[PDB]
This record gives sequence, C-alpha cells and structure tokens, in this order.
Amino acid sequence: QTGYLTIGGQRYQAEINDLENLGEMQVWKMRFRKTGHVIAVKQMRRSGNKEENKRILMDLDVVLKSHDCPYIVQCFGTFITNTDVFIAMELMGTCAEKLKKRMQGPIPERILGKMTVAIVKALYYLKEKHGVIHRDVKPSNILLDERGQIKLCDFGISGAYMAPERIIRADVWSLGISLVELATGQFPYKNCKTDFEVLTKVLQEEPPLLPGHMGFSGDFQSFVKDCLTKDHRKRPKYNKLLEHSFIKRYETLEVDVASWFKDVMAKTE
Repeated sequence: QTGYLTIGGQRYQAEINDLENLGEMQVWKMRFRKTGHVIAVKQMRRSGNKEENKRILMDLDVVLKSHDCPYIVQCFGTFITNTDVFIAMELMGTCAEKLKKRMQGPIPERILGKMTVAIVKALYYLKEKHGVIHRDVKPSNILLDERGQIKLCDFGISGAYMAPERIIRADVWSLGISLVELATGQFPYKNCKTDFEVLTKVLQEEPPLLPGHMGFSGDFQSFVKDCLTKDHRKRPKYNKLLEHSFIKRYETLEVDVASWFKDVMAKTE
C-alpha cells in the first residue's frame, strides 16, 4: 500500500527522495524524477495538529475506498517516514471557485451540465457504496483539469451552503446553491455580513433560483429548482436526480470541457 506510485496502470517503487518539490499550492506540487510526472503530494507531519491529521486520515480512507469512482480524485500512493506521511494525489487544474474568479463572470451551462453529472454521481457513489454524506458541497470542492475531467475534491470527502433541515439530502441543496453561483457569477447570499444572517435568509426567503433572462434551458432551471426545495421531505434524492432531463442530456452530449478550461486558464490574472 505504501512505498509505491501508481501513475496510470504502471507501478513504481519510490520514496519521498524520488520526488522534486516544485513549490506549494500542506499540499505540494512534486515531480517524479523517474518518469517526469507532476503530481500533488500532501504532507501530514507526525507532530502536526491531531484535529487536522484526523481529517486527513479519514478523507484518505474514503479516497482509497473510492478507486472505482471516476468522479473522485484518486490516490497514487503513500510514503510513510518516521516523521511524516506523504499522500500522492492526482494533480488537478484548479477548483471551480478559482474558475469563477478567473472567468470574472458566469460559467456556461454546458460546462455546468458536465459538472452536475460528475458531482451527483460522486455524491451518489459515496452514499450507496460507503454510506458517506459529504455535508460540504461548494465550488471550492469541484475540481477541473486540463483534460476536461471533473472530480470531487478529497478535502472533507469523509463528512453558506447549508440546507434548511440542516439549520441525508442536504448536499442536494448545497449543489443547487453552487450551481446558481457558478451560473450567474454571483453568490446568492453575498450581502450577508454574518453566517447566521445566511441561515435566516435560507429559511425566511424563497429559494434563489436561476434567472429566466440568461438563456438557461428549461432542464437546467428545473434541476436547480428541484435541488433547492425548502422542505427536505419533498427534495429528491440522488436516485431521482439521476433521472432528470438535465442529467440525461449531459451524460451523452459531447462537451469540450478541456478546450474551455484551457481558454479560461489562458486568461491573464
């Protein structure tokens, strides 16, 4: 399980000295000198915070168990030393939040469609085969790379965007809030100065749905409306969401997410 890098089928026996630290992104960007592959490495120090190390080990436990899920960041191997644990994760491009910051505007629906089917299937995978509820769905946990892949981040994968009943299917509400934010470039609770004020607007105000003057398809507006159901007893589970016309459309439609991602990253900071 340890002392081996598995980068695309091939397994390599290696140690931490076989990796060149290319800087920080504690998550390091490191290069495998034997092959030239550039990977992400998380360093968990033995003397580190017990609360932080507990979350890292619990998240790693789910990641190692989720090798058969294509919509979850995978582990390439581990290196255990006397003072550190190095966790090799696949190097993703950037999170959806930084994509929103670099875009300085709305994200196209065709990108959010491929994003929706990837995150729902990831959440559905965590609950059915592992009984895991993410309990923290947000654009910062949605990772996209230069190859068009969309995967769930490993941070907090073992369990502002909080559902009404949380203040089971509460991650459905957080997904709907994330979709509205990315589709409009505006967080629907951006003028709230405190966390408690956000919770009040979630319960008191009507759910913030997609605008009808941005060319959004009826399937997109319907999927978001279903995700943002106030009553959790009437909010659809993942089995019902996977049968939505919005999901079925982007399960098969060829969307060039890779080229769109490269153009957004090519935009200057």
